[PDB]
Amino acid sequence: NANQMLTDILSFMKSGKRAAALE
Amino acid sequence: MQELYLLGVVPSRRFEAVVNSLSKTLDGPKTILEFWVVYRPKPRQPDSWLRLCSNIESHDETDTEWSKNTQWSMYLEGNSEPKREDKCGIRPVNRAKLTNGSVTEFVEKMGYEFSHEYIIQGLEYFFFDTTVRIYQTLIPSQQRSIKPPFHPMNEEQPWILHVYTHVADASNQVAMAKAEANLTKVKTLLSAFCDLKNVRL
Repeated sequence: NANQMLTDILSFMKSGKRAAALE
Repeated sequence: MQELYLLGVVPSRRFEAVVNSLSKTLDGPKTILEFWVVYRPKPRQPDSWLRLCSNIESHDETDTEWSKNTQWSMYLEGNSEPKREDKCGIRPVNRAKLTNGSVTEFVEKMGYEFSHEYIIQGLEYFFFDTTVRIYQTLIPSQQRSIKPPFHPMNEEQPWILHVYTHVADASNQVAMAKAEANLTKVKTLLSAFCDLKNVRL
């Protein structure tokens, strides 16, 4: 799961896309 | 400029132990507190977006207009190279530091519009000519505000472990090889408490 967080956080920083997990 | 790197994740519960391990085996640390604002040209291609970084560690949270009284580093980060799995990651990174008035507005004049912004909180260590940063990415409580509090994007947010080094000339085969060799040394040095691997950027 922490590895999924990593992917979503990296995506946000890269494209501003905020995954559902990152509320 | 070429950035060779390795990425890892550290659960919040292990933060204390990992940091102490990092302090026991590496040089440093130095605190990291940066404000990042990203701009995109006015399928989107983020490797062409302008990423502005301001070191807010050197600011008065009381300063009403800190953004005009700061030096901004401007970055262009490309996509990491593929087919490098099981090897350290590599991605193009270009930097330029700019000042004078309000950089933000200058980049908009160049034809860019605000995309997103965030704050980086963490520690930075050094060893074998590489940098190892352990950080958390936060969200301002008010847009373009450096006044606490800063909120995590999630309450069970892990810390990110980013190990990297920069090579000015991609053509310098010897420099590139010395950098990967250095990453390999740091990797085994931290393998006892954190798994580091190539992750796409």
